[PDB]
Amino acid sequence: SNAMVDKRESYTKEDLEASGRGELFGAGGPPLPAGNMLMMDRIVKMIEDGGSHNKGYVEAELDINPDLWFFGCHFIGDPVMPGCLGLDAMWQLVGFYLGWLGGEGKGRALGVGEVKFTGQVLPDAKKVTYRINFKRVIMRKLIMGVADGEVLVDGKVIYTATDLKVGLFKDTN
Amino acid sequence: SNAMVDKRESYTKEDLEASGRGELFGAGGPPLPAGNMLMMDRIVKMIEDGGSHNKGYVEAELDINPDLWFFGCHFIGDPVMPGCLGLDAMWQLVGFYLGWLGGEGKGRALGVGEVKFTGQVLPDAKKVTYRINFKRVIMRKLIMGVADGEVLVDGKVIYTATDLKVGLFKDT
Ligand SMILES: O=C(O)CCCCC(=O)c1ccccc1
Ligand SMILES: O=C(O)CCCCC(=O)c1ccccc1
Repeated sequence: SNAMVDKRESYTKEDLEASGRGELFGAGGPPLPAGNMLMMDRIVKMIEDGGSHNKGYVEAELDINPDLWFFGCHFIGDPVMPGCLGLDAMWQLVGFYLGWLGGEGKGRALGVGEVKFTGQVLPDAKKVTYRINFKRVIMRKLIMGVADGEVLVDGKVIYTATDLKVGLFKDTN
Repeated sequence: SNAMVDKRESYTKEDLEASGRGELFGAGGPPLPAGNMLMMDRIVKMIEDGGSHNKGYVEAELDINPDLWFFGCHFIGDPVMPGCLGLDAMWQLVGFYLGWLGGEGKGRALGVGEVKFTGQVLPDAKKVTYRINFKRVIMRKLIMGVADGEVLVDGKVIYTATDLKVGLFKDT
């Protein structure tokens, strides 16, 4: 497995930017997206035996302000964070967890079982929270994770996802 | 319903930009996302009561070039179109269809059933295709569309989505 992981229980914005550049986990591990595709500012908790199935728990946050890039283009005259990007943040975190445990390769989302959106992130919000509860983690041969996740805005659940799936791949050609 | 719709069977890039500005359907109708959230260059066909369930069909295309913004940040050194954006293109198209039929309000995705990604869009691809087969359209009281979708890259199916759901809301 990948020995180079700077493995800590929480990560700062600068850590997440380092991850985008491949530095946090090193050359063999999955980077987060960078820049406009990075959907978190911090990871507040990662616990290997945690969560609703004792298979892993991850919690992360995105600070909201009215000038985040997606508000101005989605939609003109009706700013709302794209639900697809909150879904992606959850996929991002599943792949990150696999790399955090030493999984080698680049991350690719494989899909999700069901997503329900019941509320929205508006420019007057302050905090988006992502919660990930792992249900299966395969760390041998073909590395893959399955988890349930929720997105909250200022403490209120607005999205649920069941059976988020992400794999790591040493070669994607 | 909304009588202002410039209703045609296909739409150009300029039409989609007009939609982002609220012009194509007018004041009462759902705009598409603009700029970096617009995930299509053209709508090549819309068929009322068409498709696999005879409840509606939409097909759209996105031309691929290495300059598209998402390649450079997802991921550094390993470009791949985010699957979440291809999923969003499908939600975008469901809402657009509801507005095309005269539905009033702003679009919001409500969710999706099972989504499977089995391949990727790389920067040397030429064209992504989105195919939307509606299964139900509700145009009164609480406007909602439910559809299945497929995403192809250069003719190869790479994503499937079951039970995409989108609503229109006059007050959010
Ligand atoms: O990007 C999207 O289109 C999803 C945005 C959030 C969903 C939403 O605004 C909502 C959904 C159900 C009920 C009320 C609001
Ligand atoms: O944005 C993502 O994370 C998903 C990208 C598309 C899925 C993909 O690249 C893939 C899926 C299965 C096997 C190989 C590649």
